[PDB]
Amino acid sequence: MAASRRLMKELEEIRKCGMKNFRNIQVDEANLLTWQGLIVPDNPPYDKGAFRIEINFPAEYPFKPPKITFKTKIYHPNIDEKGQVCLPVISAENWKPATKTDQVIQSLIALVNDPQPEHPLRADLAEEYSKDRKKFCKNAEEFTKKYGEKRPVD
Repeated sequence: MAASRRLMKELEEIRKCGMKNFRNIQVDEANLLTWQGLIVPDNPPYDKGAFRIEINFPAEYPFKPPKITFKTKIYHPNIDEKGQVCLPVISAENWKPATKTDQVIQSLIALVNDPQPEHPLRADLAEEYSKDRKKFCKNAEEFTKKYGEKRPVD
């Protein structure tokens, strides 16, 4: 476990930096390579809840990009219905071993706040967004309230 060492300092650093848009950061003792927590967005209806995500960051971190999968249902085009993600931060063509969870997490928050209908995972969800953010917002309000994690009060 070389990766894990870096991931530990980087995690403590993350929380310290200001666990705001990213909270409930936890790491297992044995499987410390894998991360779990939630991300509190601002733009989409976070009042009702948040989005729980899990970042599988193997020992092979400097060999290959990690994967992320949302546990909670999503209505954001940058993620798939099975919670899967495809962002440049962990894209094969942009596999940078210099990247870390700071880049990953801030990506989700960045795309969950401000989604790119340019060419995301589900262009469709981006289409209904780009035609009418109001159904995106209201469907989100409910999606969050169905399966979104309970965001903290602070």
